[PDB]
Amino acid sequence: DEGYPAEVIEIIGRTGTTGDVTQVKVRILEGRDKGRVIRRNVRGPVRVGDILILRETEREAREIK
Amino acid sequence: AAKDKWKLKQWYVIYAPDFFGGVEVGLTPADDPEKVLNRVVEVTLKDITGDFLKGHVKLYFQVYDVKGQNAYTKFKGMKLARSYIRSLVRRRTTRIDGIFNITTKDGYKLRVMAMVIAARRIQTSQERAIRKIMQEIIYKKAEELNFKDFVLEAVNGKIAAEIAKEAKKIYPLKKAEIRKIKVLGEPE
Amino acid sequence: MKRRPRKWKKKGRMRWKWIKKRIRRLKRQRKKERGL
Amino acid sequence: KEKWGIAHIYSSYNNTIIHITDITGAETISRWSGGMVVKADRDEPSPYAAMLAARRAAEEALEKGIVGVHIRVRAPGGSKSKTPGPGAQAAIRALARAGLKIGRVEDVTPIPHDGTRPKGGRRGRRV
RNA sequence: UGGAGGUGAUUUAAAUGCCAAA
RNA sequence: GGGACCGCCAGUGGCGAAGGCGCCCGGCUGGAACGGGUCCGACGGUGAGGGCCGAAGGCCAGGGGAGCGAACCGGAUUAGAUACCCGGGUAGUCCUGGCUGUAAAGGAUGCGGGCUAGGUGUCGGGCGAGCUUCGAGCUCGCCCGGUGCCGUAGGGAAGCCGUUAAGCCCGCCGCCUGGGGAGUACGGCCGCAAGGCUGAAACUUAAAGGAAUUGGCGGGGGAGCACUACAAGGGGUGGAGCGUGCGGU
Ligand SMILES: [Mg+2]
Ligand SMILES: [Mg+2]
Ligand SMILES: [Mg+2]
Ligand SMILES: [Mg+2]
Ligand SMILES: [Mg+2]
Ligand SMILES: [Mg+2]
Ligand SMILES: [Mg+2]
Ligand SMILES: [Mg+2]
Ligand SMILES: [Mg+2]
Ligand SMILES: [Mg+2]
Ligand SMILES: [Mg+2]
Ligand SMILES: [Mg+2]
Repeated sequence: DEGYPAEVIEIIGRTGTTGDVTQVKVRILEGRDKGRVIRRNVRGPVRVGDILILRETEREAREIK
Repeated sequence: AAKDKWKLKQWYVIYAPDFFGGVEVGLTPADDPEKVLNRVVEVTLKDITGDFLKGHVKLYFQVYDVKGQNAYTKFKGMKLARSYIRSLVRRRTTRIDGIFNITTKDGYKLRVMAMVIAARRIQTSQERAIRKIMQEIIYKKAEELNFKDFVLEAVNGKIAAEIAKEAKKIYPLKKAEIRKIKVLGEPE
Repeated sequence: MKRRPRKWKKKGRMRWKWIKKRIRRLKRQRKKERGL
Repeated sequence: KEKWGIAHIYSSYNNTIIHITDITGAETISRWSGGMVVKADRDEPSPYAAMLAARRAAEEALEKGIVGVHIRVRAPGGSKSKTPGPGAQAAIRALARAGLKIGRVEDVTPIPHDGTRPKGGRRGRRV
């Protein structure tokens, strides 16, 4: 109901129709799957060390080249 | 009303056939015990006897009689896993298949499929020779042994070892297996 | 009919197959009127 | 002891069906398809719909005493496509996440040894 | 380095060329 | 219960005059290669007229009909959509006995013989040497016959071909003579029919045709770039009255 915080640890690359989306690797900080590393798609400027609030932690973005 | 109907079901225990040890293999639900007849359950040979090598051999047991809360089964057929045999067939090798209809000593009708993999591409006459050797060995074994002994030897790999030893004289072999068994009829 | 592989080239003409079909249609009509 | 069942997964390019039965396969425990969890026909084969259907089926199976399942996944096969759709893997992962144990996994797509003739004519779909 | 084959696929719709150059 | 079809192994691999031929066991049968101090003794090449074989489709009688699917019936797309896409569906596709004799039936290359550098794969037979789990096994070299690639002299407009010639030479048959009219008209033969083989003239026209070069273009591929491009944003114009320029009247 409040989401789970995750920390960005690596930047993969830009994607999307107009280069508006970045793909990152994050580590869950809290919850059932705390500690796991998964990849996600982010909209907006982002750098290593930022914290995202994921509403659920079972969807993983498809890998890009 | 749906959950009402589910409460009318009872659980029955399934046992392996007698000559495989007769151990428990699973549980199945049903409300009327007559509905459990002729159900088929598949188990791997690793579950019967513990060994991680024979994890790709699958056996089918069919229920024939129910007494109390127990179900007893018969042997029906045996197969190798698809992913296993799909990894044996390679380019620059030869695959020899042979399918035979046999009758055991005590009047059981069986159909048996055996497979052999050669180290390289070989000529067709050598394939015919190997297939003939397979046929001779299988016919002799069927004439000699009984149903249960034949099945046990087929699944343990004795027949395949004998076939490989006899067929080395035509061409060196990479593998030799009894690929599949299906029962067709039983004595009256 | 006789073969003219030059006719099959598509530059500046329609497809030979359908010209052949049209000619064969035309020859049926002449033959029917001849028998009367 | 241990009540184990079987999860039959049918995956195509248009839908996904998840069907949990008992060990012998003659009794149905639960059954859910992609069209029962989403509203848009375009979303039926999506991985997300597969996750939702798998979770519903797993809950229904768990409340009835099933502990683990062996998995059989198939594409349409036959004279149709031989490749499973995008919803198979998501469905497999979702069953484990819901609390079931996982046994052995295999695919049972029917394969012809030169069977019948497919649709489309000798030129196929021309789009 | 350079070539020859085979199996798969290949996300809506989108026709035309006037005045002129004379 | 039923009808059609034989996956992977499978290989510029094999066999056949060509069309064509792929599950396993048994019977009958055609051709070729290799080995040969065997037999006959020029018995050979090509071949006008003539004969036989010949994918798919079609037709005439009798069966069968799973899947697919001309015609046709519906749903969509569209300006229209007699189509492409979707749901159905008759003939046909399959078996037995005949007829038809057509394909980009293409190696777009008629067949027999002698000769003219090499290099390197692979299939069948034979010979020699070395290994060996003694296997109808493995590796290397040479000879003959098939089947691919690179290439010398030579050839060619070039693309390219090059002992599997499109090279130099000895034979025989078939065919062609600028583009259209036209594979049409008339006549004849064959066929149940659909159709097959043979085949002009009047007139019209300055090119039609081939191989390669430089550009431009593609609802072809790859790399790069731009606030007179987009994405994320800030402010507007298009509605009213007026200032000024333009078309028209
Ligand atoms: Mg010509
Ligand atoms: Mg639906
Ligand atoms: Mg249709
Ligand atoms: Mg279109
Ligand atoms: Mg002759
Ligand atoms: Mg052909
Ligand atoms: Mg050669
Ligand atoms: Mg050359
Ligand atoms: Mg005439
Ligand atoms: Mg602009
Ligand atoms: Mg913008
Ligand atoms: Mg304004």
